[PDB]
Amino acid sequence: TTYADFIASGRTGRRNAIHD
Amino acid sequence: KKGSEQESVKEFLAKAKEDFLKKWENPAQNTAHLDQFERIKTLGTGSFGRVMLVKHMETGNHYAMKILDKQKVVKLKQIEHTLNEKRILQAVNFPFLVKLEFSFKDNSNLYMVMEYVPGGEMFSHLRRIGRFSEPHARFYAAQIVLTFEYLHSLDLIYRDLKPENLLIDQQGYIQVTDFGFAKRVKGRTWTLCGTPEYLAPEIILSKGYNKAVDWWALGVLIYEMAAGYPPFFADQPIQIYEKIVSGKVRFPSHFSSDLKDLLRNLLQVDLTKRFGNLKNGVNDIKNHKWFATTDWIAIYQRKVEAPFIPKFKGPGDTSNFDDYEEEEIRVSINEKCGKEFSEF
Ligand SMILES: CCn1c(C2=C(N)NON2)nc2c(C#CC(C)(C)O)nc(O[C@@H](CCN)c3ccccc3)cc21
Repeated sequence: TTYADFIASGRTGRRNAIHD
Repeated sequence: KKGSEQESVKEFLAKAKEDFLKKWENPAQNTAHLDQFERIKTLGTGSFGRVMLVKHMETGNHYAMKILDKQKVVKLKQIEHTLNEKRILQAVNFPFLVKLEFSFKDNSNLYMVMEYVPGGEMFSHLRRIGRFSEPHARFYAAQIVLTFEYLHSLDLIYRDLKPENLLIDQQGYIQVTDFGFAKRVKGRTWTLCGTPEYLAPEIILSKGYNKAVDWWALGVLIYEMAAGYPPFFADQPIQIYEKIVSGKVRFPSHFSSDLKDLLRNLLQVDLTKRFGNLKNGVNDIKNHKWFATTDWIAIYQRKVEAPFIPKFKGPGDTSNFDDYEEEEIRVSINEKCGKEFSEF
């Protein structure tokens, strides 16, 4: 499932802008 | 079938522009000092600063204060962006925007004092509950559509739409925050900035872009509110961008047909075919099936009952925010970057 893959990726937390 | 509310919106926006230009021309500077506020707790952190809860000592009112390290802003090439942020903030006025109350600077830092929104970030609420229902998502999406209609009429691009930057007030309505990447742009602009998941294809491909990137981010936001995860994700940014530019999106099986149709029109990789950027402009979105039950005036007037109201424990309560490590704000004996921030 796409939900489990989302939880498996490292990007469920607060996301920073790239900045620059 | 009486859309002379169109003429009313047109009249409203013409007036909003007058007000904006008046303030844009004569911007407020240095309206407060650092020791008029009591620093209480960190609400959020970044590469070049932080945001704290503060208490205005005379009045007793709580505010959020953004503190930017001038040296770090220069180091990270954000000087122009911080001047945009302040200048835009002081000139705008809309029900779903956080309000700038004071700004000032000292030897080491820039300071922007603004409304505290005690309900926290949409991000935290969405990650905890998993996903919002379509009515719940639609409630917020309607506010963002009106907000972009306002901002774009004034030639402002926001450029950092995401759940992290949408705070929820005591009545369940959205307060958009972080104008760090907001810019006044007639025609094209070129800076590679934003959050990877929310970057439009034009930005990624370095070709020059316009207000349409915000309508794209809206597609990504509605998707994430309704799905519980974003339409393009991967472990690393590079893989995310490849997905964004591919022209391929998959929708949860539980998405309605109307929502899927809206999102295909918002997530069009070719900006000339994207909702918000066609001949009818924002009206393509407002008149779309998915928003058929939306009372746009009542939402602007805040007369719609919110589907969710955060827990309120009092003024100065921060339980809707995460905890961040605290650091003493030090002000140097010598002025840093005086020329770079002379306009601030
Ligand atoms: C902590 C949550 N937060 C709030 C809150 C309010 N107004 N009430 O509660 N929290 N306002 C934030 C504003 C703002 C603003 C204005 C409107 C002045 O433009 N920028 C935030 O961004 C952070 C994180 C990355 N963007 C940041 C921090 C330091 C340096 C660079 C970025 C976070 C913010």
